[PDB]
Amino acid sequence: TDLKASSLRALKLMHLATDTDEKVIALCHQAKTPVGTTDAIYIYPRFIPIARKTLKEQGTPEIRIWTSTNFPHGNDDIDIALAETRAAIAYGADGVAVVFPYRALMAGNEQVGFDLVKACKEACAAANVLLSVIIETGELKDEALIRKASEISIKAGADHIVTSTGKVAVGATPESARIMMEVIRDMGVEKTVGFIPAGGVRTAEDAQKYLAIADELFGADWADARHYAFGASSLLASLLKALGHG
Repeated sequence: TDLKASSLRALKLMHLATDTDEKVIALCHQAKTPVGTTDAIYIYPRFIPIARKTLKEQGTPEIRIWTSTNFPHGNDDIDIALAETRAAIAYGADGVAVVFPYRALMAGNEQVGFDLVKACKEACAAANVLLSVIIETGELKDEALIRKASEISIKAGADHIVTSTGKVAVGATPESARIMMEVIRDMGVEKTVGFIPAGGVRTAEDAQKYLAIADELFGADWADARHYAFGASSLLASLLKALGHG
């Protein structure tokens, strides 16, 4: 089916998320699936060194390790976000998702959002570490605030843009996803900027819906390079079930 094909694609692009050392170890094992390797795991900074060991010893050092900083609050203190990103880096992260200061933007502060992302991009770039920016669409709400946060994050050097922390009641929607990818399209940056719909993606069918918008806007070669699934091990179990496993 279409649902089988898209569940396999989603799984290969998946950032598997989840709290203890043993829970993270079990995450790593899940990430090595019967149909292949998820793209990444997503975990709190302190768990990075044990996750690295585990992925290497199960024979999958190609699985990437993502984490977040300025998280989930998106405060506007650049000193703190920056120290936190340096820490994540020293722990061994392959990518750092920073939370955009979306509240400062909603209050009228566009400069702070630029300067924060740009400071965290510098640190990351200096260590060959990818930077995502979580804008928190559930909280911004307005189409024009979503465009604006997306656009500021791109100009400041975001490698990917991400809907949601998953720590507010509202995560990704199809319209949210649509808006942020249109920013990527309109600015001309699809070759260097990808996209993650995050928060409340539960089922194989939810994941197919997001994939379809990416295929629609940029085509299936873009989406296989740069459109990441995001969810917990319930989302993964469901993609596996769609493929006839478990």
